Amino acid sequence: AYRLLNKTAVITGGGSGIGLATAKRFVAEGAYVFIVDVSRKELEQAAAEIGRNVTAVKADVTKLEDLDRLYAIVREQRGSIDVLFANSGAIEQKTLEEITPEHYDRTFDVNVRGLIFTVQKALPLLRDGGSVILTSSVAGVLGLQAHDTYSAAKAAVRSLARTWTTELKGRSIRVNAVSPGAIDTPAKFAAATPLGRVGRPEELAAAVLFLASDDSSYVAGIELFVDGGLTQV
Amino acid sequence: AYRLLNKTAVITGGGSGIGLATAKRFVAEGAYVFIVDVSRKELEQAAAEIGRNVTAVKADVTKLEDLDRLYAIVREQRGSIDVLFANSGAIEQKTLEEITPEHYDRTFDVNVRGLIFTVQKALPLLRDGGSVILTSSVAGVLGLQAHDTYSAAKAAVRSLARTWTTELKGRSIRVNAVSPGAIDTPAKFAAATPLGRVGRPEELAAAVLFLASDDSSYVAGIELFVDGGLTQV
Amino acid sequence: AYRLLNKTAVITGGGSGIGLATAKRFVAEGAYVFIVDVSRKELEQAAAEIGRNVTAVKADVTKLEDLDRLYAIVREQRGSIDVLFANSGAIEQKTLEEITPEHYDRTFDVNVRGLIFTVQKALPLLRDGGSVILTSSVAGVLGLQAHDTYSAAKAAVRSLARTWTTELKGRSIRVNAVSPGAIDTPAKFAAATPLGRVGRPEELAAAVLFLASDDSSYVAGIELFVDGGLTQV
Amino acid sequence: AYRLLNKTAVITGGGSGIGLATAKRFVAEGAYVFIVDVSRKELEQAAAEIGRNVTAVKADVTKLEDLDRLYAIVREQRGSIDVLFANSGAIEQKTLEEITPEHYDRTFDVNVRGLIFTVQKALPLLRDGGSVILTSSVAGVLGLQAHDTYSAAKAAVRSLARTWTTELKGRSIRVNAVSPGAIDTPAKFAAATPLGRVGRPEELAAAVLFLASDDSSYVAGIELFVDGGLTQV
Repeated sequence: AYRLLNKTAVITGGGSGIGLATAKRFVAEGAYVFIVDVSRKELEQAAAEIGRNVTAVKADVTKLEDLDRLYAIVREQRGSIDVLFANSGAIEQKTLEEITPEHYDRTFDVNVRGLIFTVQKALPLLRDGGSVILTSSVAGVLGLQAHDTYSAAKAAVRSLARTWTTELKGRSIRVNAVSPGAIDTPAKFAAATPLGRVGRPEELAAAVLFLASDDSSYVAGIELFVDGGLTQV
Repeated sequence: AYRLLNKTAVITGGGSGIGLATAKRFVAEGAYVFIVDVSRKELEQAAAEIGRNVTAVKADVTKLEDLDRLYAIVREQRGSIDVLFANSGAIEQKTLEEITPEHYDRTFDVNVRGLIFTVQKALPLLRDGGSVILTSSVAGVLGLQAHDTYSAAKAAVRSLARTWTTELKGRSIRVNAVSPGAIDTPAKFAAATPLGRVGRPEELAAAVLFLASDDSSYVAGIELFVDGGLTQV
Repeated sequence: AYRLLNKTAVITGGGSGIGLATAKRFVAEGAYVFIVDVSRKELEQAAAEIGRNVTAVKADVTKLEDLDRLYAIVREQRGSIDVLFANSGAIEQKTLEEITPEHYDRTFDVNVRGLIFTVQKALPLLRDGGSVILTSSVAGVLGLQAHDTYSAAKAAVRSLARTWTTELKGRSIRVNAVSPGAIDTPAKFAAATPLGRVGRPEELAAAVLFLASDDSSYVAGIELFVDGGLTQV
Repeated sequence: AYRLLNKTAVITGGGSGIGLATAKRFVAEGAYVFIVDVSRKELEQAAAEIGRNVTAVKADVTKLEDLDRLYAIVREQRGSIDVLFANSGAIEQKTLEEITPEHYDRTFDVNVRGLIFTVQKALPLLRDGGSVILTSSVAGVLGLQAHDTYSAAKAAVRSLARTWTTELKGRSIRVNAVSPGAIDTPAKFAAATPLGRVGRPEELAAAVLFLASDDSSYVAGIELFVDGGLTQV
């Protein structure tokens, strides 16, 4: 009944949207969860909503020193990590001719750099046999107007799942990417989507649970699309 | 606790290997299971192993009339299908120059023709919101010596999950393909596999469970690789 | 200037459309061409059009004996084959529920069976270092309404490039798939195509030329989409 | 006879390797080539090797002002660009745990940042109906030990081809990625490569030529693997 019973999870971008829904589903599956996000208020809100088996950590994942502090706290409170959901994502729309150094640095900092160090700094705490879920996107295999740097960064995220799969294999740590389509997070995607609707954060959390749990024990390096068929037809 | 509580599942190739493994896991999850295979004896053994909530049906899914009789039995005992796992596979190893018309016919009849019809005739029993999983293979994306027809036919399988995704969306039926790598069924594959081992049939069953269950509610038209990272790296 | 000077090419579906367009280009690049097709009239028109270095052979390539006759003619006139463009293809729209045994058989015969035996029976004639191009389709990676068997069969054709690449590597023979989008042969595809138009048969011929010629000597096993962007964005 | 007769090509990384191979082949095909790179010595040597119809321009394509300056020179000397080969590439091997912020910044600046601004700044000179080729890599779809950032950056590159295809379709500018496998540039990869050898730089230049020429006029948004079958089987 409790597919994650007594496992320790760390979830970044855990103050809202898909991170928050995964946190809630994880606690329901018997996990202890760390939610990590930038906004104090949102973390307090999110933790109260989760209500049990949860520590909230204020951290900007793009800042290395913030990650060291995160992982000291994790070390102190629970001692190790069974599941890491390295969830990050910020989309700013700009076409090629509109891109600035600035737009670029911010897109890649948040979507790639901070993901890379999130996972790097977590290695000393990851148990052998553990599971890492990277958030990529449908955008990482599409050519969408004005999504130049976002799509490119999320294709970078999916690649990291293959490299890490090779690198961490000696510790039996699985690394997989989840690639959400349109998720209803606080229409064109809905139009071309076979299931005919945006997905719910609940549905994305369920897909990450699979990747998190022993049910995906032979599943490694994959890109799991959770996009109601958007990219598959 | 029970992730297919009271759903009715149909599994073809249900008398052994991943079909049997899936049926045991499905019953564990509170589903009622129809196992379907060619051998009365194997089916009797299989049913005893599963032990409850199972009907065994002798059908050669490459024969249209056998599928008629299958679905009539399913219809009289349970009235509709929630999960159809259309699981077939016959592999015979011939290189291009060794291919006979009989080898071609048998390989495609069991892997493609029989699957098509299996799914066509399940249509009138399948519930709206139901889930259909097809058994593809990592061979469907690899260039493997002497696997000419089997690999070709398994790609045909993965393609059908796309077309069916588009054709059944009007009914909310999700169609997805599972692509197993090496599975231990009663070393070279294992050597190139990042998890470093063959998978257990129960690990394949678990991945089919995900597709079968509400956790995959926003997943449609995918190829789910269950191959320890073989095709991913 | 003459990219295929003194090369012997065999082209199936040679009497119209992409097959004829490829023959014409292959002739203008200095090749000696066999066009193979079922209709005498079309072949005579085609040979007249091509105008030089061409033998037209009336063969149904789904028939093993028509292939034996074809290749005895190839062997006696030109000896061995530098380039085989095993271009097959026919489509009939039927949804899953409309699928008949006749429909499936006819689709798989034309699109897969004949293609396997075409390439099988060319083996003793293929020069070492020669090039085999298969016609697949964008359909082999899409979920198109009512394209069930045509798409499934084209995916199979793409898979044969991979396996054949492994099997004939000893003889340095490259096998690659070409996947056309919409080609103009005497809107909806054109609507979703970035280039905003259907392809000319001449453009597909140019892509096949590339696989045919030395320019692609390091390219093997691939699926070259020629669809003005259809499957890529 | 001359496939780029009087076309203006801009090639970055043009002082060595596949850049230089491509410049040479392009001049053979009657183009006027600008070779762009960091080292004056290397540029001078490469310009003498090519021999005719070439300007060498010293530039760090990671610097916006060096690019403004490149395009001023191109604008003055030739007025417009028909073919842009945005070829960039630096690899340094580091495993995840070895990654420094500096290792990360260098890989992405060169392989991605530089690439974006290269094409962005080419836009006012690019003729309508022009052709843009981006160098990706087989690394972009593999999990190779210690290739974390390079493979990731190369997957970003492939994505950009998709996004640009959509952004630029209004001008009929085609954008495609070439993904080299192992290339002999001044055994492990040969081992898993169906062709059984490394690719020659001339062979990569031929493939880029295809993308640059009118033969690929209906080809957009693709990843063209030129890797002897490495990623295809």
